[PDB]
Amino acid sequence: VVALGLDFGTSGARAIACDFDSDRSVSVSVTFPKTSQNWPQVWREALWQLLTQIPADWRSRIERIAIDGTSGTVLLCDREGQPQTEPLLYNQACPIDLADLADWVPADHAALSSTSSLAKLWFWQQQFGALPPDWQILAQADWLSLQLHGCSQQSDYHNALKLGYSPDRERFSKNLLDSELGALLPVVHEPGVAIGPILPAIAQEFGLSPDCQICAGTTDSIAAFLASGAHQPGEAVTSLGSTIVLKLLSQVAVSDRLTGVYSHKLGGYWLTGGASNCGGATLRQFFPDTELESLSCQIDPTKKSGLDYYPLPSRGERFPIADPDRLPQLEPRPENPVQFLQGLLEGLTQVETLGYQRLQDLGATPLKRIWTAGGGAKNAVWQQLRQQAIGVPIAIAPNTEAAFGTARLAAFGLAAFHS
Ligand SMILES: Nc1ncnc2c1ncn2[C@@H]1O[C@H](COP(=O)(O)OP(=O)(O)NP(=O)(O)O)[C@@H](O)[C@H]1O
Repeated sequence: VVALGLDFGTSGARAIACDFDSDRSVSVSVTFPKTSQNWPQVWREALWQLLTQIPADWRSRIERIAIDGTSGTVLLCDREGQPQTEPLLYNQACPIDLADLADWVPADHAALSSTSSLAKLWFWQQQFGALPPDWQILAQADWLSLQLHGCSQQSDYHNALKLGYSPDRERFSKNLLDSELGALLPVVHEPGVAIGPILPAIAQEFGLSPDCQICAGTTDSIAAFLASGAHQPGEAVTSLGSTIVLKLLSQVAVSDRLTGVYSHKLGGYWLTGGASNCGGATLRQFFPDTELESLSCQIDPTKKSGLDYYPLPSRGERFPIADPDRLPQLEPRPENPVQFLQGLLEGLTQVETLGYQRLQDLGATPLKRIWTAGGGAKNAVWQQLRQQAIGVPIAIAPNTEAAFGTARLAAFGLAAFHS
């Protein structure tokens, strides 16, 4: 099958069209502006740009399309999907009383945060006073796929989670549904399932098959996990970027209030994980990348540095163990920078080790292996430290592009995530 994955991320958008029987693909990109007074227009026009940059040869063969977008980026729209106010982005928080939400979701639900879609919907309820029942709240992914299939009030259970959806019982609460916010809530499908065929006009315009299907979308983080291809419980993806982000495939849902850990449903499985404040930014505080390569190649990982660092960039850890007063420990400082770097790397290694072990201690399926992404993935000394301390096979993820994970989502859905 020839499938299209569309990735709308934090700084840009990428389209990856894949023929999965000949292992062939084309990838195009668009970079977002630094500022805009009409972000919906930016996104939509980026969509048309991406479609346009895909060769006519491919567009005619594409049978399924899916879209991932940033989590917590929502739009308030009329019944035709026309934005009625500025979007609230993923990074923006809302000044409200999370106790106003407790009667709508279970205790410690992931939607109980000032940056969640539900908090933003409530914020809009307060700001507008009363929201017209024919209106709708749509995640970025939702709104963009709506541009293709014309079916309003449609979302997926990845995006809908922080809007107050409960993927364990697969529903919004009756309280929330019967509230004044209920009428703006979307119908929630599984990521990957066909919502409807592409619009006739859109198909004509862009030389797409009028029989092409638009699927339910997902978030860019989950899409990144999908890029790896991991589908057995116990498999994980570690992102060694500016911050270390762990994602672990589990047979069981796990969560933790104080560390903010939660789980998304993923087929018959669950994707859990957590994000540390430690990461590559700490490394950046002492070495540029070139120095990281040159010095890391001088490290022998089979000899302990003697150093026991907690490589926070600044004060306060969020995961594996919450502690808003945790200070960076980088003492004592050896005079050899090779040894200092080794100490830092051992520290970050301990962060990943503790993180995964903690996820398991909360009930998650025991770790089977690690696929690695992000800036530190290529560092084989760091990788060695990690395999020593964790004790599972570790490799570089076969693919890490969110658009590719989304193309896989379009082509195969979540079928692989079942026993
Ligand atoms: N050889 C290396 N070994 C270890 N860390 C490295 C190396 N090269 C770069 N880094 C770190 O990689 C970090 C950048 O990670 P990168 O993933 O590319 O960016 P990002 O901001 O995290 N965006 P994302 O890819 O979504 O996580 C920087 O802080 C670098 O210090």
